[PDB]
Amino acid sequence: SKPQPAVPPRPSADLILNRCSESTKRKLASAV
Amino acid sequence: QLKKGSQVEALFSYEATQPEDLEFQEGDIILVLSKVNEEWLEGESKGKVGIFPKVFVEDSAT
Repeated sequence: SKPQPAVPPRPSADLILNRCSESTKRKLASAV
Repeated sequence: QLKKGSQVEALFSYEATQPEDLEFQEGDIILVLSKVNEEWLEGESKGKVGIFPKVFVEDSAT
């Protein structure tokens, strides 16, 4: 039993769009 | 051919509420496609592309 880490505000879709595949980008594709 | 980004074993079952957020269970072998912002990275596991926070994957062997 372990208490997972309170997930933080995931990277700005854009930087993700800058460091991810077009696939994941489709999930965001919001940028800014 | 086939390309690869990186790898990082999981440790906690991350509750995925958003799309891009790649959901994974405790102790898992996800396919890290790349680094996304240090605190997160690209995650493609099971014909599905998303992302996850490295905090849930101290990694084991890249």
